[PDB]
Amino acid sequence: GQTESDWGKRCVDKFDIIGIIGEGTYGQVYKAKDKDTGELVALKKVRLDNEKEGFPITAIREIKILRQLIHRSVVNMKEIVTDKQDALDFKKDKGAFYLVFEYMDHDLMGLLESGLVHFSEDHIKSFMKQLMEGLEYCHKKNFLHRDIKCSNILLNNSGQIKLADFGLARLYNSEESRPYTNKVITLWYRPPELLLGEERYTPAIDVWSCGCILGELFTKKPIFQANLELAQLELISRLCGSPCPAVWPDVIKLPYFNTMKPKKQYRRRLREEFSFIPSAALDLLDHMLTLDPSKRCTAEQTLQSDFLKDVELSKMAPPDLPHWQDCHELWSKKR
Amino acid sequence: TKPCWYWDKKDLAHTPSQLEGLDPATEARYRREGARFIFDVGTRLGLHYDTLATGIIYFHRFYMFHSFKQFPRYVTGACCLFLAGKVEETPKKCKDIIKTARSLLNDVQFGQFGDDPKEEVMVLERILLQTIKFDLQVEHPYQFLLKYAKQLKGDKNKIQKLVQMAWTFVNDSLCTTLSLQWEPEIIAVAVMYLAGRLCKFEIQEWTSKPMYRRWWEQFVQDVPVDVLEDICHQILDLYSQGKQQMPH
Amino acid sequence: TKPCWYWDKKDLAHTPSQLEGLDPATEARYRREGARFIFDVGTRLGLHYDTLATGIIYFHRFYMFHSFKQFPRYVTGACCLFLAGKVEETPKKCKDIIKTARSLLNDVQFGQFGDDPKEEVMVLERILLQTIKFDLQVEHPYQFLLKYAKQLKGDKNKIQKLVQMAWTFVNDSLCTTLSLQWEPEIIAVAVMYLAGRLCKFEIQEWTSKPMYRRWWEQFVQDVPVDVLEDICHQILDLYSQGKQQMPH
Amino acid sequence: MSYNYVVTAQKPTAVNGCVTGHFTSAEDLNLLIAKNTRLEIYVVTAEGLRPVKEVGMYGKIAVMELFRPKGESKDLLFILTAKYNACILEYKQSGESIDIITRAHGNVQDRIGRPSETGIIGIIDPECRMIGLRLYDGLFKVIPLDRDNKELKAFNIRLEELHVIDVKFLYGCQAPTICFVYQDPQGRHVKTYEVSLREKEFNKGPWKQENVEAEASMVIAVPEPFGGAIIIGQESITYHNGDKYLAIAPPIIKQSTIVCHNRVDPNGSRYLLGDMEGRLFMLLLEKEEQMDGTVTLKDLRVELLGETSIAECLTYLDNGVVFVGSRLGDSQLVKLNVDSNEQGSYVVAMETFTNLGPIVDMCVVDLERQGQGQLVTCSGAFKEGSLRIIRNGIQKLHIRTVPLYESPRKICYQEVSQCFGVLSSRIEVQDTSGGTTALRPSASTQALSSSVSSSKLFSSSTAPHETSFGEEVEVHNLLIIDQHTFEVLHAHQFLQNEYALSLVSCKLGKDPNTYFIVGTAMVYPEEAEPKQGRIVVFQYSDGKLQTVAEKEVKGAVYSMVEFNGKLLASINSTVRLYEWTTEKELRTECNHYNNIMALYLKTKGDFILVGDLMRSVLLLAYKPMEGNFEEIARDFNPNWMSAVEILDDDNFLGAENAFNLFVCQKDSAATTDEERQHLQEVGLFHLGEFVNVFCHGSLVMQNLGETSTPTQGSVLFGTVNGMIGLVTSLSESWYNLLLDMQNRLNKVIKSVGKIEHSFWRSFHTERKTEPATGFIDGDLIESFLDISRPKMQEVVANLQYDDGSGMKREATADDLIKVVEELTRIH
Ligand SMILES: Cn1cc(-n2cnc3c(NCc4nc5cc(Cl)c(Cl)cc5[nH]4)nc(N4CCOCC4)nc32)cn1
Repeated sequence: GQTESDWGKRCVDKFDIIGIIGEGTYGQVYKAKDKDTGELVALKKVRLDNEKEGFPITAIREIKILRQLIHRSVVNMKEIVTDKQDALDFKKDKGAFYLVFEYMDHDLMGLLESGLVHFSEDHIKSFMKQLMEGLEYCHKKNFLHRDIKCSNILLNNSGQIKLADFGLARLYNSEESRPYTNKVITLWYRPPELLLGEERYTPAIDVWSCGCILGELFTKKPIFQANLELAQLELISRLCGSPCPAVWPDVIKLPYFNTMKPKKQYRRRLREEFSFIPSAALDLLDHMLTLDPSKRCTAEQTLQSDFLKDVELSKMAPPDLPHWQDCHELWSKKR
Repeated sequence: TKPCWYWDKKDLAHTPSQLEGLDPATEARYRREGARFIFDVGTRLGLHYDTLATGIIYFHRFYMFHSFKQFPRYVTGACCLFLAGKVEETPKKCKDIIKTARSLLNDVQFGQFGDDPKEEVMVLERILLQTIKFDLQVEHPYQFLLKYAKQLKGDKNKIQKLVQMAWTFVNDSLCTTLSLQWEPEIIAVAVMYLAGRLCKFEIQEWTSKPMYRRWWEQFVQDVPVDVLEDICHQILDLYSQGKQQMPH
Repeated sequence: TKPCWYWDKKDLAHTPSQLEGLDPATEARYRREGARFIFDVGTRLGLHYDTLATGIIYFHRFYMFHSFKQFPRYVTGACCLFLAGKVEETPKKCKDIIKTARSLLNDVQFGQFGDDPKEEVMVLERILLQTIKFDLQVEHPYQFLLKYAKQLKGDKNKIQKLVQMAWTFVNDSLCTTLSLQWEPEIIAVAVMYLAGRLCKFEIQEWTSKPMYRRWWEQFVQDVPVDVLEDICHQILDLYSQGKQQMPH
Repeated sequence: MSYNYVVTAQKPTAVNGCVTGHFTSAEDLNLLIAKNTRLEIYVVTAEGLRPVKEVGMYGKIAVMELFRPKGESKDLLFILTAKYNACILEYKQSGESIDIITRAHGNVQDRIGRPSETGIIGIIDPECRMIGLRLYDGLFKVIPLDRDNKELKAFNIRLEELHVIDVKFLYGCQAPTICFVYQDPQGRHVKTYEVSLREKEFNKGPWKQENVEAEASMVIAVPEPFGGAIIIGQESITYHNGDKYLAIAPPIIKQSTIVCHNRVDPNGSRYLLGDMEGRLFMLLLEKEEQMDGTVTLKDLRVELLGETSIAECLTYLDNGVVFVGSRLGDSQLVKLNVDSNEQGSYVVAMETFTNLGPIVDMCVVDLERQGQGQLVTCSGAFKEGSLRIIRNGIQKLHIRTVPLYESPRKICYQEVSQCFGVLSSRIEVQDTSGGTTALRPSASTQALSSSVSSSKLFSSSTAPHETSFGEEVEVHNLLIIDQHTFEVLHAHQFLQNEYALSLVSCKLGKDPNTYFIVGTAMVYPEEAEPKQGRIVVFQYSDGKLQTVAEKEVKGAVYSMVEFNGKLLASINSTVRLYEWTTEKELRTECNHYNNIMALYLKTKGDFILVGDLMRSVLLLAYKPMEGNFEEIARDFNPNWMSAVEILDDDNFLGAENAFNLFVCQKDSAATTDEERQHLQEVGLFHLGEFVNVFCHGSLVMQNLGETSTPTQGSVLFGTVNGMIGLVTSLSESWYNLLLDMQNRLNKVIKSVGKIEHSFWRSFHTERKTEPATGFIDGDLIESFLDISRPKMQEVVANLQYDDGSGMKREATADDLIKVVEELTRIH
């Protein structure tokens, strides 16, 4: 059954490269169309030119982990292609490989930063249900995406959401295993345990990142916006409370607990400052943004929440994008 | 979806090595040489047992598509172990594997690496990834041998003697084409089946169905006794051929 | 096959005259002014009553497709009466109608006819025929008022007082858009309905079904009292605006 | 890096708000007109308005209300900016020295909050007890009017009703009471709450909630005599106060949406109203005094007064005069007579204030073929639509207005015919004849010659949509207008439901005839993205317009531009290059598809700048060897583009919907193909205006004599608020000099409300806030010639002037006066 299963034997000549669409985990992301089928695909470079250890191990992680994961809410690697190996001597071939993904219509980053899309409560339900179903699927397989960002959240015009990169993804083990990179998530979405120096962290790091995304869909603005780790920890304390042994018994274990102390010992004001959020969603946000990762809810528990338990995946409900009347805004409808 | 990595015993007479003039005994010898080479080298480097088998399975699959005469066996085996290290998250530097190879290979055998041993290995990685179709995830009968033994209840010392002896049979089965003939779950049952006969154990008694004379069925479904006897016959062929005796 | 010549009351707010800035009170006045203009001029010419209403029906339908600002009212009304004469076989020369119009119109109103009064009217005949889609045959509530009264039997003086009073209401309804809202059969029943309430006559007693209190149904089918009350309300609004009292 | 310089050539002309009170003195009656960044203070006289002071603020004026707290001699002014800068101001004049005092100042932005749909609302208690702010959904911010609250500290009261339409402080209540119309899934309703400064929470409202009109728009706080509130909608006017409920629904107000209101009588008996069609109404409140000595509301009445300009805000002055503040057309002073004139109108116009309004498109043309450029703009909308011819005078601007009475869209100049091409749209209503009837005569209807497209391209294939009576329809036309007389020589009416979107005038291929080319789109009630469109080529020759050729496309032709004899057109996400064959028909050569909505296009040589609805800007190069497009570089920072422009071969200028200008440039470093394709945003600047059209050129006299000018290049732009500005590039030497002066001028110049200049010009979206870079606020640099002489020397202290290559001489005040006066000559 070679066909479709045989990878690495196809050349990049079958794809015409349109251009760059954005920057991914390891390389820049490209757009292309297959000559035979006419399908738009997303490509990723391998760049095996560095003869230090040959094929990159971070790429080997993404090939092994993504080929095991199959879900409606995860971008699946379609195939892997290489450059033309024209010499008969496989020793002269220094060509790179390309990862072929499925192309989606838009990404949450481009949609929100431009300000065109608006999310109703039912749209957020469709977004979070697919997002947590995929995250629970990967968490059940003991994997950590470690880079939850709006740029790695892709959406098609039907209303289906999919996760993208997984280049920084590693395996999780209850046994300490390997100490990991303390900073791994974008500072605006970085968990409080990661700021304080936790090197062996739990899968709750992605739950915290998605929690910052849930509130960002209701406010149309990122929750915590800071340029430094101390300033980021301060903004988290102004909302969720300062990390203290009272609400976080193992906070003492973190190295930077005495080093990175907040300005004050703030009280939790999450429900107060998010009073405009429905109670069903506010209850979900409070659990996802819990300081202690052992007290923070899991991906499965979010699907058993009053906000997402009864959401049906048959109703895709795509986010409504304004159309035609947007061509000229601030007209007709004034006051 | 995923490629098929299993052939039949009769198909081994048509490997690219066989079709280039190599006799069946030589290819089987070249496979045991490459398997033990990957086994001994990774053992010297202190590698995990899953990393050793993953490279050995890459090695076995590679010479299903290519001939031993066109690709040096020890150069290929080093590349499989090097890739298996990055796959199973137990990496070693390419220079460390070459250094271990020179320790275990004589002047004649090490000549396969040419003037630049590192480059001959790094180059072969492209062809290895293409040949294995980038299907890097490989499972081994070890995890299934352990998954099935935990469900056994009885004499702890008798069960432990069963496991280690079967584990020895799994290490010996890597030198064979059994990795290509049958799935790893069936191999783990067959080594339990072989160690049970040698140790004179009634494995059915330790199961949740103490009467189920087909004790293997509660672990792996749809497995005839013909397959178990066939696998046991292949493993014991190594013991009678070589100088090692059956564990017993 | 045949065109539809009936709209709803709610549609009158979107006539071409209304959409050009004319307020509802002015267009209704322009219709009453034009209707009596067709009425008074043709009466001076000794025309049959069907000819007068035929031009008035052309007049009402014409300004459902055109605006009063773009077409002068009295020039259009003169053209309607001129065409209505040839339709109902009571023809008049265009010069004779212009002569009668100038006598009853002041210098300002007759100024709408321009330097050549005859040509400004004769030209409009092409646009009038196209606007009315060449639907020349027009029916009027007069023939139904008489056809229904002939089937009434009883006090000759009471029935004749009903006819003349209803006949007076038919002449007044030409000043309104009722001609466009409802068929002439409903108008002839409505004026019988109005004259019956004012004279306090129970018309059902004069019918072949003396206990059928909804006497009109044997004349015109599918007519609710809501329509009759709507027509009666509009007819009496003409009298209440001018403060004049019911003929009685 | 890139370095640029932006100056205001024409200040904002659109009136966003006006209030009446007693701000300058307790005796004077003041009319405070609010433009986008300018505040004009006038004094009402018997003959008209007398100006007294105009100040500029470092912020977009959002809320502007006059109030007089207990213990003040005259009214004070409260202003809240778009960037949430709040302040309370007082007028102080000691003879001829007029200064504006900042009594209180602060920023009332909350860390977390969803910006409301109906915008920022600001209300003040009738007793001047507090300032009410509606900044976010479900939050009511209260600024207590305390004497010591100089920082304008505030607390937020949670609001259950998230989507609020309008809110006012009610009159005649013992405790502070708010009345607001909110919209929930159960329709729109009116509700009341009592604000408690002591408890910092809402208490029970006076009167209960009522179900109101589905299109309830505005809330009117009826004063003490009547009490309660009035709710204005689309079809009905309703009065709510306690148990009393009155509702009038005149048929006149249903025809057009009512948008503004103002109180005439302080007792509240009469009110002014205005609709989108410019009509002016009078809302009469009939009072019936009862046998108990109390004056309940008998009935409500509306009377038509006349026609004014389409007003954003109305204010009644005195003696029957009303200031008509318009954003889409000219502002007015109107006289209200008790007797109607011969036309039935009670309104007579006194003065006309020129308002450039919405500048949809504009072109610089040397009419009197001299080096001094003139700017012809498409200005206004609906009946207020017009063309404006602006020229630099010999210092003010001379503006000629050519009223069109219909909405202009795009303009193009054709020197071969000594005329302009103007795309326009007018509103007609479905009449009883089945067709449509225009509301007013306009340029397309009063044209000398006229024509209608007889094309059968879309034929019957599209399903025939149902039309009901009373539905507005837009009719798009191409006007051929003389360049000297501005007479509508011809008007070509496009197909039904066909919108004119793009217009170019150029020669194509080997054809010597100069053509007008229009890109259109078929607009249907399903809207979404048009799936049909046409590209039409016209030739105006010897007074007659001839349809030369038509090309059917499968989308909307948002923009076209000619380069290399070929027509570059953007159709939805596609960017196409057409070739003009010898058969006078269009032929497709190559296409580009990697866009969302290719809106704005600019060319220079073979390069093409693509402005997408989002995606920011992309650089495309037509490769003549291969004959296909190829992406060169793209700006990957997402932006909602409003207008793009090419500065040079490596710098590009764009405008965002968040009133921000930015400049990206090729990095040209590290020799990486990925770094090269990354257009790096090197300039950021919050302009404060919504740019619609960028245009190369200058209205100043330009002599071919070559001299080192501090500015290089000239790009003009028009905005929605009528403001016209100029962008130009600088050398690295000049950038550091002018940037160093800005920091020196900020420490010297006192800003209205004590707003930091760096915060005002900082790049600002709802999601990101970045400091300004690569841009010199020229309006701040040109303010150096207006500060007193002691402040000039304060700026030049330790400042070294570099005119002398030899020695870096210490700068004199005159050395900087020479520099700034040179920058004032570029516009
Ligand atoms: C690792 N991995 C990636 C994918 N993947 C599949 N589909 C897309 C996709 N499609 C929407 C889309 N957004 C666009 C924005 C622009 Cl400006 C342009 Cl020109 C074209 C665009 N297309 N976008 C992106 N990224 C977004 C931004 O930065 C990094 C990657 N990743 C994608 C699959 N696996």
